[PDB]
Amino acid sequence: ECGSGNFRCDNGYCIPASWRCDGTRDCLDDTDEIGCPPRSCESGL
Amino acid sequence: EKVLVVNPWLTQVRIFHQLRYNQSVSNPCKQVCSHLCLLRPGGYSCACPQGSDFVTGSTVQCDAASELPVT
Ligand SMILES: *[C@@H]1O[C@H](CO)[C@@H](O[C@@H]2O[C@H](CO)[C@@H](O)[C@H](O[C@@H]3O[C@H](CO)[C@@H](O)[C@H](O)[C@@H]3O)[C@H]2NC(C)=O)[C@H](O)[C@H]1NC(C)=O
Ligand SMILES: [Ca+2]
Repeated sequence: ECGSGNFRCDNGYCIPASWRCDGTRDCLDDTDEIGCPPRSCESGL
Repeated sequence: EKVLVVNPWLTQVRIFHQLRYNQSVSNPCKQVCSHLCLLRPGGYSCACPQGSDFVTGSTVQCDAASELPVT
């Protein structure tokens, strides 16, 4: 299995968890970035 | 408007200027692939040279031997 500090693509490829939310769809799947929280701008804006 | 006239051997017009292509676009590839790192919407995708396949579905390493860059 993948390491503690390594995110997992559901195809069985383990990638460093830094790449999550880095802004590019790193897996062969898109699930490197799917489910990332959007950048917070400001309340009421 | 007519710019200029040349021989009917002319095959193409191409504008040679810095702003023709956005030179500052960031290369998304992360030095993962053993051979080709092609682009795709919002990222990249590794590929093997023609005829060679990925080893045991590694999807980064191919059976092809790597070749030195040409300068
Ligand atoms: C040529 O491409 C460059 C990128 O290499 C363009 O610069 C960036 O364009 C994006 C998209 O329009 C902008 O968001 C960037 O501005 C900044 O982006 C960050 C997010 O990364 C925001 O937080 C900032 O508030 C700001 O909006 C812009 N800057 C860079 C270098 O990222 C450029 O527009 C483009 N130019 C031409 C001539 O096509
Ligand atoms: Ca990413």
